[PDB]
Amino acid sequence: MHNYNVDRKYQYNCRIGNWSEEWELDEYKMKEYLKNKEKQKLVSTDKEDRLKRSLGGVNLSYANEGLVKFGYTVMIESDFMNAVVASNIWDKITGTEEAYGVTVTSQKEPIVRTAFQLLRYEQDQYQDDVIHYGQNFKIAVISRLSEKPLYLTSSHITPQKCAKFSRKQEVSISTNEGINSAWCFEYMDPKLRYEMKGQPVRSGEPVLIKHIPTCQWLATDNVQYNNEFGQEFEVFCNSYQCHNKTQNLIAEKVGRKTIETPMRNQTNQNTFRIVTALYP
Amino acid sequence: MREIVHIQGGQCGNQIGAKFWEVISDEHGIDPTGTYHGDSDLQLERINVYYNEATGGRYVPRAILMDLEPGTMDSVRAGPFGQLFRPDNFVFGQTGAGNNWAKGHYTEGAELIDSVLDVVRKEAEGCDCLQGFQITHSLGGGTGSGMGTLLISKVREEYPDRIMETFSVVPSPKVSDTVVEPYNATLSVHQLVENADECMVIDNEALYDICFRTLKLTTPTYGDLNHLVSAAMSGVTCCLRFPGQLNSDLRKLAVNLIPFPRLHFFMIGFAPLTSRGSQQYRALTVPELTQQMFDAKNMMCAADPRHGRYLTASALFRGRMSTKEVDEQMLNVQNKNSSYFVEWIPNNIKSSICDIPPKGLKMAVTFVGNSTAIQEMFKRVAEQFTAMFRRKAFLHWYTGEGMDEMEFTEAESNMNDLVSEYQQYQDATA
Amino acid sequence: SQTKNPFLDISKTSALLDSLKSPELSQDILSKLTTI
Amino acid sequence: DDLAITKEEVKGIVKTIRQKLIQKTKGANDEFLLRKLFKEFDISNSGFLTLDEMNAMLIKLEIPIQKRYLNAVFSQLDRNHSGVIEFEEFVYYIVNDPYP
Amino acid sequence: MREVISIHVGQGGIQVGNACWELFCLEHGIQPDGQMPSDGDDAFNTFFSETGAGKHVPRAVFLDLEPTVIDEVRTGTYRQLFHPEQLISGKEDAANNFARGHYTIGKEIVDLCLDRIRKLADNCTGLQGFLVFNSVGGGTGSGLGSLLLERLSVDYGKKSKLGFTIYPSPQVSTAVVEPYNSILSTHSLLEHTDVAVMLDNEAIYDICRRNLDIERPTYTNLNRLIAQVISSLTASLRFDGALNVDITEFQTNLVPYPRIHFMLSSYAPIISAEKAYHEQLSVAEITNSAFEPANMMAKCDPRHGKYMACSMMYRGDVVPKDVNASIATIKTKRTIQFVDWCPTGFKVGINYQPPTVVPGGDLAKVMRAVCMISNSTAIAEVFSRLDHKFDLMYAKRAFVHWYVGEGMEEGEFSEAREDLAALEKDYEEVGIET
Amino acid sequence: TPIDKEFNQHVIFNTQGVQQHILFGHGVTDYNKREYGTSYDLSFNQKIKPQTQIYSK
Ligand SMILES: Nc1nc2c(ncn2[C@@H]2O[C@H](COP(=O)(O)OP(=O)(O)OP(=O)(O)O)[C@@H](O)[C@H]2O)c(=O)[nH]1
Ligand SMILES: Nc1nc2c(ncn2[C@@H]2O[C@H](COP(=O)(O)OP(=O)(O)O)[C@@H](O)[C@H]2O)c(=O)[nH]1
Ligand SMILES: [Mg+2]
Repeated sequence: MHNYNVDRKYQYNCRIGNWSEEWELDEYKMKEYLKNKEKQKLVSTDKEDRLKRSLGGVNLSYANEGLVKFGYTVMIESDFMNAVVASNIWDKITGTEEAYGVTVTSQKEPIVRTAFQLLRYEQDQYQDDVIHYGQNFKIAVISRLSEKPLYLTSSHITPQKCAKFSRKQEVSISTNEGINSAWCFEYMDPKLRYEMKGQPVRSGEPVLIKHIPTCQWLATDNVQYNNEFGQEFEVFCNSYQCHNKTQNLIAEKVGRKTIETPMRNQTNQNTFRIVTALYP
Repeated sequence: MREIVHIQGGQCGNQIGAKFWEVISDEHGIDPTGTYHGDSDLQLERINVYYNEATGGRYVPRAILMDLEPGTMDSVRAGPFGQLFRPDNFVFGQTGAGNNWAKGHYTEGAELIDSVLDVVRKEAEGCDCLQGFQITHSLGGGTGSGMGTLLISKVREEYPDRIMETFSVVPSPKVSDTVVEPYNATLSVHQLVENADECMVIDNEALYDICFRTLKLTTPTYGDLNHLVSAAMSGVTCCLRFPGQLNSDLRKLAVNLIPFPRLHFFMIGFAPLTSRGSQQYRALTVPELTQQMFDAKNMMCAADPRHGRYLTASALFRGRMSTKEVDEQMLNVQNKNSSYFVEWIPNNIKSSICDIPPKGLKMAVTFVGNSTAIQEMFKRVAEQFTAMFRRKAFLHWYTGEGMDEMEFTEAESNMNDLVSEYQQYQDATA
Repeated sequence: SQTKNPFLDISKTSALLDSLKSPELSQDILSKLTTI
Repeated sequence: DDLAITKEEVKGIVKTIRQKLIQKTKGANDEFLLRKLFKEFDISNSGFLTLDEMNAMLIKLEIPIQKRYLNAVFSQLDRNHSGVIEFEEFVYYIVNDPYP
Repeated sequence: MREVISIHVGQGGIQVGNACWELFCLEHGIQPDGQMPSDGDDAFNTFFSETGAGKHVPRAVFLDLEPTVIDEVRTGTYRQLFHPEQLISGKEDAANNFARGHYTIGKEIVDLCLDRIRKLADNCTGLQGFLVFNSVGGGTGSGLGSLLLERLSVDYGKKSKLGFTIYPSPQVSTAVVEPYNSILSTHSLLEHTDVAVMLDNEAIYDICRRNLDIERPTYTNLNRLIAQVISSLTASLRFDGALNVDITEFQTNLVPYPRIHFMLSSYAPIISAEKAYHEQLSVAEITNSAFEPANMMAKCDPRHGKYMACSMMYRGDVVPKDVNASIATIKTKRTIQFVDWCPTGFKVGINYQPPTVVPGGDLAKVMRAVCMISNSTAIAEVFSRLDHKFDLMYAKRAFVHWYVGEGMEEGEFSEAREDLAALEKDYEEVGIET
Repeated sequence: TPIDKEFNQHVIFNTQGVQQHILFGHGVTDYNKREYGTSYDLSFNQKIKPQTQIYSK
């Protein structure tokens, strides 16, 4: 004659009514939680693992005489954006190929995911190991982040292919092995842009980046971005050239000047500075 | 290969759909990322029935969402397995239905249905040989009944060749939720009897009542009510997706579930529904199955299944089993119900054999039947309609959007005749 | 109701006619010609 | 040595087998055909192929590749040379490749 | 030098043919893969065909508008057994509608079936006949089987036809529209076939029950029993024996008048291996078992009327002398009586070959067996049972329109009932004395 | 309210969240066991005894 659903209800601890009926349903979760625990599929076991490896120990290699050379695991900082370039392997970009998004992070504590490799891109006349301006080179990811070698790459403008937030040409961390890997440094001072060709590059000096297949500068702007690793800004390639025009047409015919030496100022937001480790 | 389509709209219509796909994926084995991770061999030979094929990265569920306001849609996207639906099929208006049928079918729907008609036809022509249409909508809802039915109305004109089912949720008098439930539903029922091929209704009151009685769950949530149906509705097409001994398609149901042309209203119940009480204490055997399947409190309708006579009933048996019981079980049940089974049309029960079992169960029974009691719901709504119409209550804002009382007069006569026509056969004797 | 009677009326017209034919279709394959 | 594989022959053979699959089912499919066949036989499920399945896998869908010619394609496909291949990448070259 | 092309229409027919195919292949040593292992012999030509390469392609055609039936066969182990295109696969099923399977969607597919049958008959020159199984209470089987029944008679003409139909179960049935599709199929199939056979499911049910004590039998065992019968009729066709009977000798020994071409057959003994140890299984004793009602393979009691014809086929280690002696025993019993005008109706043949038991089967290994096919007026009630049902639910014009909308003529229903009464009496007038 | 996010995952799955746990409202000791079997898939090829079929266990 026992009645159920008797208005106000207690917790299942008391056996006032319907206690056993709710208990088993309450008890079942762990049992179901047990089997889902039997196979590695819990999210909590998923979220943390990403931080561990990504936050795995990283040691930036030393710099001798400020002469950064291919092989020394170096960081890439944004001088104006006061952040270090960070990579992600989990999140997947909307790309049929296997390329992965990138994020610039304010934290400067050294982590593997923020380390790359500068391996010689192409055999050249410069067999001596000191990197020379305009000598082709490629961004290489640390072997610890991903099993397959990963290369940062960018493609051209496209109404279909465009930056998610910046709306400019996106920078892609993919496994392609074509033209899309090359890069070449260029001195910050606009006037010196010409007579720096072939000159040594010194660690600690500001560095700009431009794409040889497309000739666009890789820089960062004050735009928010969302991912698991907290909050972060975006990375993309573009030319923030000083909007002021220069009458280059009359320069040629009159011949006072040549196209090679640039007459258009390049603002700071493109400023990057290579930095080595604090100690050897 | 003779696939059906899905067009879900309205606050009620979309909510039901959200559960069904999840149920379909689980049975058919497709993860949230849209990639297939099934086990059995036979589950990769028919995914076309309820899933398309696209670039190697996923299978696109052929879905369309229709509704007059954005809020209701915004929830479905954030729900689990919300990455499945392609954005292109996303259509949504900025005005809101407001539970006004006229606003849902005459003024606003006209300049939004053009695109939805555009998308549906595009999806419609994609198939090789379309098998039918199955629209989930709520007659008592402002956005659904008006906007939802019109989509149905156009479909009938343009494709008189395919068949159509209807899972509609009607309001029952005991549980009242919208003050305009009587009217807006009434205008709705008019356009289905002349246009709909198969109609099986679902009542909110039962779905609650089955839970606390059979399941006996203290505080079930919407997921439970929605979750049950999604599996149940997919039980209709079981023979239509995988191999089976006695293949049976809906059209077979249509021919074998409709006594007279205007008698295509259905109510359903599912078995075996077992509460967490004695799962391991009970044996699921055919004798237990047939016993529960005729339970008056297991069906998804509020009408009493013992106040009339059974015309036609069919269940697509699930799992491997021997025919003898099935023939013996019904024949055992059928003769023992001499008072509740019509006679001039003998052998009023069908059976089917599709071997594939739903996950976690060995015996599964899905039930459909045309029962004379259904009109009992019609009396309650209609009786409400006459009382609330005589004083022109709320009518003036069902007339101020461009429709006059004439059709109201036309419709109300429709139900009374429809109820009467379905009662005369109750006393019909050869 | 208007369409109820007309549909029921014609069938009964035929239905009664239909039952008429079945006794009328009775030919017993040379009933007495077996012995004749 | 009798001779060495020539690139053009590499272009034809890759082309020759390539066009062979287009003769199967519908245009919308023919990538599931390469994916679905793989799924049937892979105990590891990681995605690492070998030579035998490749000679076999070619066997199922009428791909009579010659042994010395067999070896020519595999290397060209992989710059790893580690005796393994990515199925997604391997599928990618067969169909998802704008340039010869 | 005799070959027979087998016909199977509808999913049920496909299942029965599938079930009989394993036994047929086994009884000839052909492996499932299409190559007989190295070892009257090798003369499989009776049921199969040889290119000379080793294969053995059956001379059967599978038709269906419902892909589920033949999707499995193309997915099974025997996937190499059957000719690839020889199984025409339809798109949309007839959905149990006789008109749809006969008037709307059957036409565009019928030509394909005719072409294949025409192609197959070219190889054979002494084709004994055609074998057809169809569901009278089943839509796709009725119409598709029915239409072919009309064409063959005009495609070839005098060529005989042997129909093995499965009428609806007398008391417990699945479909409800069966009374329509049965009468129409009975109306049409009547005048385009040479003889018929009774195949109600309940009879096989109880035969399996009281014999195999199988409280849970399925359709596979029913098809197994059916095939065993199918092996029976042709046994003399591909096995040496002093007494042999061919298909052409059927209208002469089982037709008193041309219209009456409906026969009921029975097979026995059906005994589990667990019960044969205490059984002698003598040829004479099995003779009795084949004549009493419970062993009949159809839900009929022969005691309700006389006997008009009865054909007995024997195969095993039997002796002719016992056959007359045991048969002489039957004539003594007064419980079985023939008609006044049928003095001789016994047709007995002897085949040395024993039945072959497929692995995993139910029937035990025995030495003697017999197949009973008798022509008796006892078929009077079966049509009447359908006759009452057909009228009850039509007089209110229930389900009427679903047929009409597909082009089926309204008056066509009137004639269908017209024939059923005519056929019932024809058996009636042949039951009175001179 | 500190409302640690870890509890939310743990609280929702134990404290009558408004959802259902993977079609367990239709459940029936350990049950995933996605079962599937047809007549010709097993019977005619595997030569499984006709009585062997069914046999719940
Ligand atoms: N005894 C027995 N009967 C079967 C079997 N398979 C099918 N049937 C018959 O099939 C009937 C059910 O309808 P179906 O035969 O499937 O319908 P159909 O003959 O295919 O006709 P369509 O509706 O056009 O597909 C039952 O009444 C059975 O008599 C079987 O394996 N054994
Ligand atoms: N059982 C059940 N009923 C619902 C659900 N959502 C809405 N309803 C019913 O729908 C009615 C109101 O529908 P309405 O809001 O007008 O639908 P809309 O027109 O699409 O916005 C209420 O009476 C509810 O009973 C649900 O998730 N489950
Ligand atoms: Mg069929």
